[PDB]
Amino acid sequence: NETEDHLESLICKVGEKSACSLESNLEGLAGVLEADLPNYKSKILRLLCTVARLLPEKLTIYTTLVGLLNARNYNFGGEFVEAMIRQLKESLKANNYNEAVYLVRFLSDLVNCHVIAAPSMVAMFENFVSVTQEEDVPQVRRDWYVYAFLSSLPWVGKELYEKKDAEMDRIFANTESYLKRRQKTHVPMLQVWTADKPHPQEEYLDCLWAQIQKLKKDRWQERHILRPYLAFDSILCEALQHNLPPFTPPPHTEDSVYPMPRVIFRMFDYTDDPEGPVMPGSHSVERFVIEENLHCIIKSHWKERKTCAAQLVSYPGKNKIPLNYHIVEVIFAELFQLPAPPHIDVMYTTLLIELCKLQPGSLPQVLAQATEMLYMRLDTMNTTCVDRFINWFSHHLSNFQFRWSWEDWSDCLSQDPESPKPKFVREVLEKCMRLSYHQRILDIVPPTFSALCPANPTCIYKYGDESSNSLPGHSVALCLAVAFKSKATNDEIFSILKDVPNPSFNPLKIEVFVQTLLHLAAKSFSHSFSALAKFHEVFKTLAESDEGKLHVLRVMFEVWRNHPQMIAVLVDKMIRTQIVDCAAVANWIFSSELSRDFTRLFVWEILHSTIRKMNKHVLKIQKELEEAKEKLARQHKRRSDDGVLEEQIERLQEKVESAQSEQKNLFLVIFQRFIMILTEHLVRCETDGTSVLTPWYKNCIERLQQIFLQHHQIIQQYMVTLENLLFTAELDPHILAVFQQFCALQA
Amino acid sequence: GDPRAIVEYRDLDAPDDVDFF
Amino acid sequence: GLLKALRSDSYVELSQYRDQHFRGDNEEQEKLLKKSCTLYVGNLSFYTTEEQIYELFSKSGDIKKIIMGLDKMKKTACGFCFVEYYSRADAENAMRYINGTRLDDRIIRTDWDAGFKEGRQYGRGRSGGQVRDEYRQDYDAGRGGYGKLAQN
Ligand SMILES: CN1CN([C@@H]2O[C@H](COP(=O)(O)OP(=O)(O)OP(=O)(O)O)[C@@H](O)[C@H]2O)c2nc(N)[nH]c(=O)c21
Repeated sequence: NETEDHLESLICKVGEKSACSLESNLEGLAGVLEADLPNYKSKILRLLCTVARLLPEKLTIYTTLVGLLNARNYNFGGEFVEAMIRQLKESLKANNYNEAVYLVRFLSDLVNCHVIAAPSMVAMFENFVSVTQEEDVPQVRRDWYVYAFLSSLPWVGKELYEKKDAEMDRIFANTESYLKRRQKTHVPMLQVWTADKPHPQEEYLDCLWAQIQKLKKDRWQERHILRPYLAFDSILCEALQHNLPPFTPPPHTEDSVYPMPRVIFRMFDYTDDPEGPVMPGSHSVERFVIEENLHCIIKSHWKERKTCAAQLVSYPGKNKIPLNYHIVEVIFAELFQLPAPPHIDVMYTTLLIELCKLQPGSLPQVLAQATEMLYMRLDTMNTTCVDRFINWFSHHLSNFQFRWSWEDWSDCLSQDPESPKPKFVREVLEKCMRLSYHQRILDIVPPTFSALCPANPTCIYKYGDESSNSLPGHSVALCLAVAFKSKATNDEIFSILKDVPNPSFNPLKIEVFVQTLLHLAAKSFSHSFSALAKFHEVFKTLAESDEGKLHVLRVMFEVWRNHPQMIAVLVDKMIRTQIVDCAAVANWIFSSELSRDFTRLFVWEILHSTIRKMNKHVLKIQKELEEAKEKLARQHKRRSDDGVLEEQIERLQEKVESAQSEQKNLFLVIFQRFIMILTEHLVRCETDGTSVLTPWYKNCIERLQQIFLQHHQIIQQYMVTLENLLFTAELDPHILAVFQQFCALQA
Repeated sequence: GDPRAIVEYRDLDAPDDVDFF
Repeated sequence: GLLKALRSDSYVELSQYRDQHFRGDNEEQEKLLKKSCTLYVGNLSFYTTEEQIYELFSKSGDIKKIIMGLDKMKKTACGFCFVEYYSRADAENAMRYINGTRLDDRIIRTDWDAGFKEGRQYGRGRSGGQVRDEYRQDYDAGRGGYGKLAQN
């Protein structure tokens, strides 16, 4: 085992900063490798493949190394390329296309090292492009394949064009013939900003082809990619040439899944750094390679934030560039990209904090500049990206003792209170309060911003002493209050509630009970949990009907209407205790009581949390059934090799079926609600002849888009019913556009 | 000066609580 | 297979703290810790209400249950909490991203815990609060003030 880990340490150690020159390390390691080749053939093969698949940010470095070994051995090289091609085949069969891209890139840079003859690579690329000519195949395939080809170009384009420019030109003509007839319906659902200025958010393929065209016009003269093999001239030039076998991409299969299309996130510009190095242009291939390298570095060290920040700060390049802006832009692109970021958002905020720690002299200014820039473009940002921005900002400021120059944003005061900028400011203040106390928010926020600060989080007990005795149930409320101070049992409370004047459901009964209960347990979250759990059988008996569940939700909202966090946590606990099912918490968000608070964040956070709990419950029951089935099968085969369990399996099968049915019903109810509300709004606006684009409509439509983006993985199963019942042709085109975008997202 | 008194959970009787859902 | 450098996760590793009142040997405690889903959140202020903890640790994923750190006799917060998540992955994410992140201008210390039974929310300290609160000597407004030893 010492041999294997010694080899791994040797191979990995190349690339890191060291006193000796890079060429010396490569030559020395190559010498050690040839010194140990006859006994460690397969070991070094495995290590090289693994490093070709898990270290794209050193893709050049190892490629150079692989040439030196080839210069020392021909059989080694041939077996290495055979291995790599078989690994690529496996990767394409595993539906893991990212490593497929990395492999292709490696092969192309290996072609640069005089290992594989150019014509074979030309044939491989021709097959890739010809994949676009396949019939009745998803466009996300054709897409990925063209993307792999074009992304491989920035590394071996000079060589292939200078060797086979004729076939290259034919291939480019085919690529244009394909790209001119692509479908762009998915772009609006994926753009962070819908505005075309000052930085259009163009699709990744279009931008990549623009970079390729610019590079071609520049005679394939890049200025950023590192090419260590240039110094290794003689050695490599006296190396034999291998030929890759004819490659045929695996045929399309129903179970195959391809990466969904994405949109490049562009928000900076060279004019933003009048002092630093000239930032690469938005259509320069250097900016694509830089973004790709940063993405790989973040994906290779996403576990240790310290190491990730250290790697990002020390990113090497052929020519000096404004690496601070690139890092900030790529991090924000990961955070904001739809449907979901590569990793958990808190990872990105902590990574930014660590990066500021490493480079306090320059990075904080860049972060502040990006913050202001995002604020100034809030008028069109997607609501999902807005939510991510609000969360990030709040947490990130909380870290630095809520110290922002709010006066610089006084503009929100002048414009409409419901406009995106003032709404964002109010939500940020509310979240900041959620991490602090109301007095803190007041003290920090300028006086002129006081109209935006969230309301004080105080309980509103309708049955207070000042409250008039005329309202029914005041005596019952006092009796319940005394009982609560007297540690009364459930039967006592039942007796107390029996003498309530009904105007199997008594809305006044539930109102008085819930009101009193909540009021008494209104000094901390934990007391509220204890009261709900202890007296959860009174809720369960009184809220048998879904109407009762809705009434309990409404009363709970009335009690805590100056504190959204309490709403969220209390409905989370009620749902967990099966006090109210998720459907009831779905029909309560679309109710007329919350119309004034429909666009607030807490409502959508509550909705998302309920969906998440429902999904986790379904997955947990499915996993339990899977474990039971596996145990039954193992016992059966072991006994054979020598009915109660079958009954339990059947029961769990029926339970999982019912859980899936309730999940489906939840999603269907949510979408039906959205459809009804948006249809009514559009009809009213059309009759009034007013502008259809208002902040409320944008918020609602982008929330529907957010639901689709978050839970496409499950809605893929409901696609049929969704298309048959909710999103039909008769529906208004505005609403149907979201469903069409969702369908095109993976087709 | 934190302008909020500490909460008192004195009788937060938590007997047996599981998540039925 | 997979490079061992990438799989390194130094923020989700067991700490050097072993429970002193646990009913069993260290081995079963380690087994439980390797599969637990509960996080002990330390270095909190007395005044910190549980809504903000719920908000923050929900941001790191869904929360199943939260238990505030009550005093042995006063039944008031002592500056520690237990968060019981629904999945192991959420707890790991919270450790990698919530550990060290400020809260009320106070650094939050998150560590694995072997679960929660009755009697685990009252500080083992004979003064009622936390043992560290009885041994520390530095002033801290969020932690009441000088350590119990300083006063008496
Ligand atoms: C510091 N703590 C405290 N703690 C829990 O918090 C509750 C009260 O503990 P405490 O009053 O700080 O005493 P003790 O745990 O002995 O603290 P210490 O060992 O620091 O002296 C107990 O349930 C204890 O197990 C902890 N639980 C875990 N998992 N990790 C930890 O670091 C800590």
